[PDB]
Amino acid sequence: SEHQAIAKMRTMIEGFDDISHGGLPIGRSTLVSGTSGTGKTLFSIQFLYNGIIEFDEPGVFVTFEETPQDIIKNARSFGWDLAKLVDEGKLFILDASPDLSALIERINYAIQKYRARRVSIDGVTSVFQQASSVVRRELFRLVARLKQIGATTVMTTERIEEYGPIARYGVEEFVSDNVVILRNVLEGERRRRTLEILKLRGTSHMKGEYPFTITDHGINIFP
Amino acid sequence: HQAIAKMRTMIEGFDDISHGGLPIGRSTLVSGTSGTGKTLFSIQFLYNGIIEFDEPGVFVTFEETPQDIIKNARSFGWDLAKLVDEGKLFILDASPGFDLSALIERINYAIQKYRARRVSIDGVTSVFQQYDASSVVRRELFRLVARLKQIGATTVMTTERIEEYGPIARYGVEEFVSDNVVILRNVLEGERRRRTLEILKLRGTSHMKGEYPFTITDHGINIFP
Amino acid sequence: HQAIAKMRTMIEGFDDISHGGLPIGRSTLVSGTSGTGKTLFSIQFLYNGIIEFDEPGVFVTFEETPQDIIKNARSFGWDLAKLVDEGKLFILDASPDPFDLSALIERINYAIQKYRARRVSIDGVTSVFQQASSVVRRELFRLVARLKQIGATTVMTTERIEEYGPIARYGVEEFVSDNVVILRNVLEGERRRRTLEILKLRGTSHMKGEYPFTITDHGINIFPLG
Amino acid sequence: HQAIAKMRTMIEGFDDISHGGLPIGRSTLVSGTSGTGKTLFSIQFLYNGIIEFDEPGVFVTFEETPQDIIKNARSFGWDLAKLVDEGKLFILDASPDPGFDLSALIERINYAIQKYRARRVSIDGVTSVFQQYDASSVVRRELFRLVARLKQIGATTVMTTERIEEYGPIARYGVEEFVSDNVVILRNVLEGERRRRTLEILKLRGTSHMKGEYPFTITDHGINIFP
Amino acid sequence: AIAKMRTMIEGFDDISHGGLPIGRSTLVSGTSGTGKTLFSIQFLYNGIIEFDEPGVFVTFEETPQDIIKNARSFGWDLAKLVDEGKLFILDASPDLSALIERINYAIQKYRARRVSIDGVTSVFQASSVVRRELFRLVARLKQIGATTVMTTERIEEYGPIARYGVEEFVSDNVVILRNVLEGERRRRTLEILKLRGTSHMKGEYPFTITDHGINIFPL
Amino acid sequence: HQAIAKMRTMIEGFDDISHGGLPIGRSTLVSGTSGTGKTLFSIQFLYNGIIEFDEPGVFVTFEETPQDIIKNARSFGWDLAKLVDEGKLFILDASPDPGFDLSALIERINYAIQKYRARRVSIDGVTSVFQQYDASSVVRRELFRLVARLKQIGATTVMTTERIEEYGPIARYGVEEFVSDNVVILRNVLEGERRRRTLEILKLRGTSHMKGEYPFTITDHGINIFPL
Ligand SMILES: Nc1ncnc2c1ncn2[C@@H]1O[C@H](COP(=O)(O)OP(=O)(O)OP(O)(O)=S)[C@@H](O)[C@H]1O
Ligand SMILES: Nc1ncnc2c1ncn2[C@@H]1O[C@H](COP(=O)(O)OP(=O)(O)OP(O)(O)=S)[C@@H](O)[C@H]1O
Ligand SMILES: Nc1ncnc2c1ncn2[C@@H]1O[C@H](COP(=O)(O)OP(=O)(O)OP(O)(O)=S)[C@@H](O)[C@H]1O
Ligand SMILES: Nc1ncnc2c1ncn2[C@@H]1O[C@H](COP(=O)(O)OP(=O)(O)OP(O)(O)=S)[C@@H](O)[C@H]1O
Ligand SMILES: Nc1ncnc2c1ncn2[C@@H]1O[C@H](COP(=O)(O)OP(=O)(O)OP(O)(O)=S)[C@@H](O)[C@H]1O
Ligand SMILES: Nc1ncnc2c1ncn2[C@@H]1O[C@H](COP(=O)(O)OP(=O)(O)OP(O)(O)=S)[C@@H](O)[C@H]1O
Ligand SMILES: [Cl-]
Ligand SMILES: [Cl-]
Ligand SMILES: [Cl-]
Ligand SMILES: [Cl-]
Ligand SMILES: [Cl-]
Ligand SMILES: [Cl-]
Ligand SMILES: [Mg+2]
Ligand SMILES: [Mg+2]
Ligand SMILES: [Mg+2]
Ligand SMILES: [Mg+2]
Ligand SMILES: [Mg+2]
Ligand SMILES: [Mg+2]
Repeated sequence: SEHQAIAKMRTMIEGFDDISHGGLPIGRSTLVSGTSGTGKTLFSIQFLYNGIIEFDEPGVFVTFEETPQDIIKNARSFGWDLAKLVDEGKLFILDASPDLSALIERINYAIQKYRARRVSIDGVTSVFQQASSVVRRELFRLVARLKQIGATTVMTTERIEEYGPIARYGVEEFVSDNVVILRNVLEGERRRRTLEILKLRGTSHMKGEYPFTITDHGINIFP
Repeated sequence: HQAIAKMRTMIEGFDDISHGGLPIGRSTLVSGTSGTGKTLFSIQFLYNGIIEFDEPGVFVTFEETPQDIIKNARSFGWDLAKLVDEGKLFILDASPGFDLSALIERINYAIQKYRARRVSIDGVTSVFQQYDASSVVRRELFRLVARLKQIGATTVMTTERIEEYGPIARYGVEEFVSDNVVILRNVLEGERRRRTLEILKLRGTSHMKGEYPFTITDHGINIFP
Repeated sequence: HQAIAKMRTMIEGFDDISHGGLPIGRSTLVSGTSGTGKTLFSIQFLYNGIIEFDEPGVFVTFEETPQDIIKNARSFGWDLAKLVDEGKLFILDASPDPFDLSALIERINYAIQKYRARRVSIDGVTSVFQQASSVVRRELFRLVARLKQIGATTVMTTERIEEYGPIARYGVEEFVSDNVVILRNVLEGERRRRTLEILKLRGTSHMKGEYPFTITDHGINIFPLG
Repeated sequence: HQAIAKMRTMIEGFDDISHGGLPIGRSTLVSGTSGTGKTLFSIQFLYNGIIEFDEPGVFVTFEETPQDIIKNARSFGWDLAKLVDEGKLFILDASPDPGFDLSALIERINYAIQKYRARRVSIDGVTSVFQQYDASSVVRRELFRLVARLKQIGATTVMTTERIEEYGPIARYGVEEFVSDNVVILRNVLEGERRRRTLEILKLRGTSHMKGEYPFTITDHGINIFP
Repeated sequence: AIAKMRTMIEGFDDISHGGLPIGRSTLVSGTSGTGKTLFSIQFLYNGIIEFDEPGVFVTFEETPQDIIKNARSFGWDLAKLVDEGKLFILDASPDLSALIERINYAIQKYRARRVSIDGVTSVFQASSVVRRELFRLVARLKQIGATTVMTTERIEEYGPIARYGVEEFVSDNVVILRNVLEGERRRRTLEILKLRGTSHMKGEYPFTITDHGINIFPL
Repeated sequence: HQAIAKMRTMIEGFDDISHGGLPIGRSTLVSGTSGTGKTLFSIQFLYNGIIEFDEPGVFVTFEETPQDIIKNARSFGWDLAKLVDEGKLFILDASPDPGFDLSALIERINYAIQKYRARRVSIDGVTSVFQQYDASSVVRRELFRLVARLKQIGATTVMTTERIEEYGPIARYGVEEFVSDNVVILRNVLEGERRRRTLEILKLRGTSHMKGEYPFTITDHGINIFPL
């Protein structure tokens, strides 16, 4: 539908652009939260990968724990050659894994250098465990700075319960424009993966949980 | 004199539930989890005052920028920038302990300058979170409510909560120092979401009880029979 | 020399449940979540005492202003300003400008002597308590004992955050009080149901469990169970 | 098979549930939420001792005044003031006038026990003093030494404690039951808007007792327990 | 393959497939009045009466006098055994290593093979400290070659095995005594949660406490 | 190269559930409440490596003494003493003298690895030194460094940790699963008055696996898992 207020870019992730009514809001950050092994990193990568392959939009991936080499190695599970894209200057993996102000400028520099339209930030809450009010302000500053740059950003966060707080510090969903929840629910000894778009400021979207699978082709969502 | 009188919100179904609207000269707490429609409720309250009654409004925002408020309001067919240019709406940027005492006098300037009868305060929780102490939150919120009452503004103020059926708000005190409490819920059941609105209390006047289903549409909040 | 006597509240249904009303000379805790009717109960207690028995009352407010108290009471067709003007009611403002327990108690005593009040309602003492469970326990204990010396029959409101959880905020209030009333506002299947319970009345009898009630244009009405 | 001796409470039903009454020369913890009948159990225990057996009793109170104890007991037609005048009952007042010392309190209790030649003791409100210790470890050791001292005097003691949940911890600090020889739990269970009073003997060291909850009522005659 | 010693507690040796592993520590955890002390006592008493294996009982809160008096209700004369030198009740009711040394001395002096440690949880006021202290105690008893029953407390029937959430991880063997409320009735059950290096029956088995001690029915 | 390759555990049913075994050169976290079979899984991993593929193994123990490990494995008919005597299995006692330095341990581990030419490593009881810290942030960082150091040596590692609830957090500090590449959960669930053991592979980074819980028993031949 054209009659929505916020311009969106397509993830080209199957089923997600339907649920989000067109993709992710351009120039804004989308929180992607979930328990362990829910597919947060995969979503973040597939966002960048599809952007490059489909639209030749350069991407910057910021990682806080997983090494660039593990990211590249793990992506081969889906037939994606990220090293080749890194070689072409179409993908840049920014290694922030051994101050958030200095980091923001590193990202800013990479975005300008590589002319990136899409940004994924994976594992930023590992920097918080280092108070909810402090988390809230720092995230708020990061989101605002990314917006001023004009980046369209996916940022992952962690949660420890399938049905409970959106993320660890109970403030993350409130300073984000957009919130996506990945679940991996255990019921009667079986797991089922779901994705929910909890909110998208300024636009409609499908509500509730929608089933998805992770396969050799990445994330497949069925709305 | 009379029992407290009410101001019509013109939000479909709400004036029915509230038996006339929001109590005049007082603040109404509107609490909910993330993306429940709190900002929308606050905006629609002001927007309807301007369009339907030519009552000017002041919107106070703590985190969301004025430009984003305006842009997001276009989703509901509302041209806030036009209202700002006509001087019928003023958006006060409260983004950066935080001095709520200094803030309220800036709000007063705007109220007097634009002759506002309706005020919406969105995101005061972000300030309360610095406090991170129930006793301080209670005291500061009490003073804020008291100062607003002195001005005579009819006010909607939003707050956050983290559970659909737990505490009214974050610090377990907000509902006790508010005259009026509205709870917006976004309940997940069987993988589907169901939005509801409840008027928990209105001091000194009557209202319908329990939860009432609503949806958010291209025309804003729509509360069902 | 004999069993504790009771003072009638004239609150529709309560004197039945309480088997005569509130125990004379003692304080009754009325606890509830937000908007359960705690202030209304406290006010109706004084209002009925004035109107039915010509017993003067003192209302102590810690947050809500006297003006608001009066304004909100007009919802029930009650003219509190009149009762204040006639010297039958005093609203004692202990609320802060937009804590000394001893100073407050002497003000209450002064007011009780000045207006010859037999009934007292204290609304919002919780707000000063939040400024340690055992500090709260000791302060509350002292307030109760002091009111007892004066001979006041007192309604005292407190807050709770769950319908089926602790009686009040600090887990000690009910153990210090002689009498405990719980107001509930239970949400079940998107519908709210108000109930009143007399949990405890020291040295006397009372009906048990929850009894449904409503708040109407003329105050609290309590009905038979179920 | 040498049995632990017991003394009868004469509280209707209880001596059946306890198989003879309360273990002699030991302390029995009586825990419950608000208005569960803890003080009533404490008083009825002393009152029956005096009336039925001519055994003097000492009631130790920490919050409720002797005058209120006496006043409230008239609800059941008991004249405690008369018993105090006869020296059959002594209400020891430890209530505050508007870190306390145990050793002072116990020597008071000890003196009162010796003076009135009391065989039964009820201690009511000791939780109030364990509440700004407000530390489980501290409460445990202080309560332990209190029990040990009472045992030396040879007093058979009922001591009340508080709990804030019907089916949660035995008492406030999760330690009180572990340092008591005997534990009784009074419950006031709310189910479907109705209340149900129950008494349970959770444990009696070294002796037998009936298990689980038994319904009781409080009437003009005090506590009446049913099977 | 692992040698076990018989508790001779009715039904228990069946549940443990032959008794408690010799030279190992067994945690016996439960809420108040679940039969922890009774289990500890029977373990030593049976070892003495039937196998002439001396025992040491270590008590932290309950006095030796009360332990003796309470055991008498089961017809067990512990005073005779302590006077015969077959049993030693170590009053640890006045520094864990000072305790350890006293235990060791008693074991050596009385040539004890069974040890019951009852109420060690009262020593603690930090889970890491508790874990470290308990591990040292267990390790030392193992080096001595003692077979040990060690009681601990819990506050809920279903939840943490013991108070500090570490006790079950430092013990070789874990036994849980439950006293579960089912519609106003109590039901006693015993469960062996783990026995390192050997098999055992799984889950809960009902028992009663009678004039002859613990009576477990594994059927 | 391509997708991450896997090393066969030869544990009955597990290689089916993991679609080929444990990811080579990486650590797999194995979490469970008390007596769930974590040490057994760790031992059986090394034992099968030695017997089936002649791949030497190193077992790092933080609590159980080496002799207890050997003695406890005898109920499964595994002669671990012989394997130690042959130099095929090295048990590394990492218990502190009856707070901890990871880099010192990695050296001892690395040395043992080179010396015994070990393909497989099991680390059992590292949670005990994590409690010394009692801070999720500290635990998270320390574990992260352990995983990275182990990766640098190229060891395929089983790493046990603890939890106190069958259906609560994966491990103690709520961070362990997030810095691990691979996560296995052993459960021991009450069914009426009976117990039911289950194994779940929660995640394996960069590769596939079966989902949910699968029942297993512990017998005289160790762990036997039942898919289908
Ligand atoms: N080829 C594949 N086929 C099927 N499932 C796969 C495949 N490759 C990976 N997966 C799944 O994808 C998961 C990894 O997803 P991730 O995106 O790394 O999750 P994550 O939320 O980032 O978890 P973390 O970062 O480790 S907490 C694995 O646990 C597998 O379940
Ligand atoms: N045109 C529309 N049609 C339907 N739903 C819409 C439309 N526009 C917005 N929404 C919904 O409105 C939500 C946002 O409403 P808000 O009032 O901003 O909620 P909120 O409680 O203020 O959330 P915060 O401040 O981000 S925590 C979005 O998440 C959408 O679900
Ligand atoms: N005329 C009326 N008819 C029906 N209900 C009314 C009327 N006037 C007020 N009420 C109700 O009474 C409630 C207020 O009762 P209060 O006694 O003020 O409760 P409260 O427990 O003191 O709440 P606090 O102090 O604000 S937390 C309102 O929320 C209404 O639901
Ligand atoms: N004559 C009576 N008939 C029936 N019930 C009575 C009578 N007298 C008192 N009661 C009940 O007994 C209760 C008081 O029992 P108590 O022994 O004081 O309880 P409690 O556990 O000591 O409460 P505390 O100390 O205030 S927390 C009252 O709440 C009544 O429900
Ligand atoms: N002769 C007996 N006949 C029947 N049951 C008995 C007998 N003696 C004791 N009991 C029961 O056994 C319980 C005491 O068992 P213990 O082993 O002392 O419990 P415990 O777990 O050690 O509790 P603690 O140490 O007080 S927390 C009593 O509460 C009775 O229920
Ligand atoms: N021969 C056997 N037959 C059946 N079950 C056995 C046998 N040998 C051991 N077991 C079981 O294996 C369990 C021990 O498994 P472990 O791997 O040691 O568990 P664990 O998770 O390491 O527990 P910890 O470290 O003590 S908390 C015992 O509790 C028994 O239930
Ligand atoms: Cl999947
Ligand atoms: Cl909607
Ligand atoms: Cl009503
Ligand atoms: Cl009753
Ligand atoms: Cl039994
Ligand atoms: Cl098994
Ligand atoms: Mg990831
Ligand atoms: Mg908003
Ligand atoms: Mg009120
Ligand atoms: Mg009492
Ligand atoms: Mg014991
Ligand atoms: Mg192990």
